[PDB]
Amino acid sequence: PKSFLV
Amino acid sequence: RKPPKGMFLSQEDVEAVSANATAATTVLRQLDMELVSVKRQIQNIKQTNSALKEKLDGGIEPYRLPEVIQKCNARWTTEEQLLAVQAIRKYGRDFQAISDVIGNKSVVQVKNFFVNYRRRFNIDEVLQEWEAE
Amino acid sequence: SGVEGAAFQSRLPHDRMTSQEAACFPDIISGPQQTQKVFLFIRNRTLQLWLDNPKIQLTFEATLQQLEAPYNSDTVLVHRVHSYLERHGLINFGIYKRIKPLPTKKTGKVIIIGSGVSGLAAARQLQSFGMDVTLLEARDRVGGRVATFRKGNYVADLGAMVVTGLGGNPMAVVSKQVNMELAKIKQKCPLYEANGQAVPKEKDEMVEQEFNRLLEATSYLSHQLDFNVLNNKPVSLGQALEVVIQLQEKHVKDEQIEHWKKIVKTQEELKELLNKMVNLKEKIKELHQQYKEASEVKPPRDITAEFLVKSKHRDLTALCKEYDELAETQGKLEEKLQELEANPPSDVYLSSRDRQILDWHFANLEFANATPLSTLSLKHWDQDDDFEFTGSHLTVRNGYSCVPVALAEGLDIKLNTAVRQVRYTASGCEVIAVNTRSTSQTFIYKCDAVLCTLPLGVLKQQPPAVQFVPPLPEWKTSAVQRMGFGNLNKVVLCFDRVFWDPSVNLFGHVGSTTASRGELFLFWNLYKAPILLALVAGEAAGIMENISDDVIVGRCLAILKGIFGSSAVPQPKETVVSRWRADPWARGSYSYVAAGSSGNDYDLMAQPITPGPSIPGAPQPIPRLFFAGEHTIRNYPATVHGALLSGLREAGRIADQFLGAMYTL
Ligand SMILES: Cc1cc2nc3c(=O)[nH]c(=O)nc-3n(C[C@H](O)[C@H](O)[C@H](O)COP(=O)(O)OP(=O)(O)OC[C@H]3O[C@@H](n4cnc5c(N)ncnc54)[C@H](O)[C@@H]3O)c2cc1C
Repeated sequence: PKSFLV
Repeated sequence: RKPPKGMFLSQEDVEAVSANATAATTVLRQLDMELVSVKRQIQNIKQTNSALKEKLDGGIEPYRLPEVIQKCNARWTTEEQLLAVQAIRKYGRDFQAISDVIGNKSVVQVKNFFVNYRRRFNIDEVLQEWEAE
Repeated sequence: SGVEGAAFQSRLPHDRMTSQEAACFPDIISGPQQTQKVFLFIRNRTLQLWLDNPKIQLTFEATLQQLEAPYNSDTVLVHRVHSYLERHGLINFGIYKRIKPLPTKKTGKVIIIGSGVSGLAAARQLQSFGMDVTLLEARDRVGGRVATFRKGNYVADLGAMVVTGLGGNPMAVVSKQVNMELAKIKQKCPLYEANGQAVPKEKDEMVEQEFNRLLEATSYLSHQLDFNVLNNKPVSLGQALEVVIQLQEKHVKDEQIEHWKKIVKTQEELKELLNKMVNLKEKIKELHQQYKEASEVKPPRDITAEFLVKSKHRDLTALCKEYDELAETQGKLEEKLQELEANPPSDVYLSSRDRQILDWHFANLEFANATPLSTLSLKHWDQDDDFEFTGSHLTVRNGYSCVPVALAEGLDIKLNTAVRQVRYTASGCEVIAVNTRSTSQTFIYKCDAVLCTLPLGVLKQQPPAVQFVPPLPEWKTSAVQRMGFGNLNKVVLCFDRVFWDPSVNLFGHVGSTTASRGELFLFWNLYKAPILLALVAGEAAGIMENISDDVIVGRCLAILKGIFGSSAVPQPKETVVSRWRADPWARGSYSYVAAGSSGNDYDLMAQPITPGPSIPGAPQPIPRLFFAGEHTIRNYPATVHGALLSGLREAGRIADQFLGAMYTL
């Protein structure tokens, strides 16, 4: 989801 | 409430770019050709103006007349009166022009003249003949 | 923090009763405000106590022991509260020292399909509640989508890797219970184009900023403009981004058009003035001649001849006045054109070089959601955003597997046991599984309830890999097809010497085309040993699975050579390549909100199945088939903690069902 964005 | 800064998305524009399968590149081409059209139109009028500038070269320098600086006088010489009658015939009510022709009379003195000699120089007739042209 | 901070850490509003709490304590929430605040305190305090020491069980006695008046005056309220929290895995979950040794004899038999984190979590819970629990795992190991490569001193997670912040994370509790070596991730990620040259901070910051602004734009499209259906189909994030970019290119052009159009108005205004000026110079040319000729008539002259000289003198200076007032105008307009042509609007929206770096930022998003952006739901792709944890993201330095393995301790786990068919009836369930090694060797399992933690990819298989008898109801199977199950792959590269920046945790690689933006776009340096970890994301992930390891390792070195030097990159001693979509016990990486789905589908997935009656006309049966797993938790999908919580959830529901809710009264 959104939270995995680097 | 409203789009981010430097981001442009109007309701109308969204519908326009999504209207069909290739409405996207269609709209982007019409503007691409619109740009090309307007860009060459610039150089055309840039060329036209370039030639009109070459004709204006030299300015109006060999056509200027030196400054005639002369002090204003109160008395109307017989010479000056006649110049006036002719100036009325050629300029009508333009008191400024008449004042320039004579050279030593003020704009109001010209207006004064108009009433003083009104009878003696038939200025009524002179003025109605100016309008006839 | 303190009492209130514990509520936050447990994902609960400190000053308000939840819907679940309203269900179990309807007497309190409907009652007077004073009672509610006492309830809330008792709840919050009990949580605090458990959290401050999560390595030992917190009993009702220990809880009552540490309460004040008037909070310890009502012992039935405290007991109801404690029992509620214990039942729903808010307290005494994970791995803890048990004060009162496990109940003498068990009650009820539950089969759990899969020993992933969700499975294991629920298993521990039910066993804690005194139930007969047996997990069935197709793999020869626990953890499932939590997989850790180990060889010598090399440790690298092929599955779950990141703990997404401890602020409200149940994994915060687990990390205290298990020896997890949690190391923070350093934000900075230097990019490198296809050639191997680093992107300068000029471009870098510009493109990234534009990327974030493009996202906000798609959000604006979705909510404010309601751009969500296009030709009957649901609009994806991919579509939305294209549309936004196009409109931004349209604006760049619109700007230029009305800028040059602004020039032609001034340029054409000058054209008209130059004509007036030329035509006046023509009259001045002629008038000077006339005045000259009039002055050649040498005196003495009569008055009309004198008047001619004067007249032509006046008429000339008047026309010379005009021309100078027009040369005045010309001068202003002439520099006004130098003004506009000095500063043009933007040439382009983004260059080829720009658009490539932007593709990397898209690829990063395609990694995060484990799917091409053309599949994500525009409206909902980010629905789980509000429930995101606080704190900086960490990595398990000693390998994430340490967690499932630790959870698996003291549990009856049948490894190498592939469930083939699930049978559920009013009177009970039977689960038919085979041995993975000799697939003709068959097992039958009888149980009161089946907990199904099969991955969504598995549940999606056509033809079905697991058969449900009777078939799962239409509403469930629709939810399975609607939901998105994504893919994301990892390439493990083990070296003998660190040839990269040791202070840099991660660096990107920019692909040549949009088509291959995800292909090896990011590298991880996280572990003690010299290991680099390469990500395959987006559209690239699915295609790279049909390519052999050597070629993949090839492209990996090729890129790494380009950044660090064609000699400074040695041969990798050990290499591993994940294939999650190919993996039969996964069929992909984790879920995503696909276009045409919503967060609601995740609730549908969690809803249990209740069989029809045996004898027709017999009473409405108990629910038999339950669902946990990463794809069942609306507010925490596609994660470990999500699974972990989904487990705890179902356990609580199943225990309520078969052991009875003693705390609701
Ligand atoms: C590459 C990758 C990276 C990830 N990184 C992160 C991260 O950084 N942070 C994070 O929070 N989450 C991450 N995740 C997600 C996380 O790993 C999962 O969401 C979570 O582990 C899923 O747990 P689960 O129990 O729901 O499913 P699973 O772990 O898949 O458990 C289901 C189990 O059922 C078994 N099974 C399947 N079919 C059968 C059958 N027929 N019979 C018996 N058993 C069967 C499987 O082998 C498996 O063990 C990542 C996932 C992937 C793929």
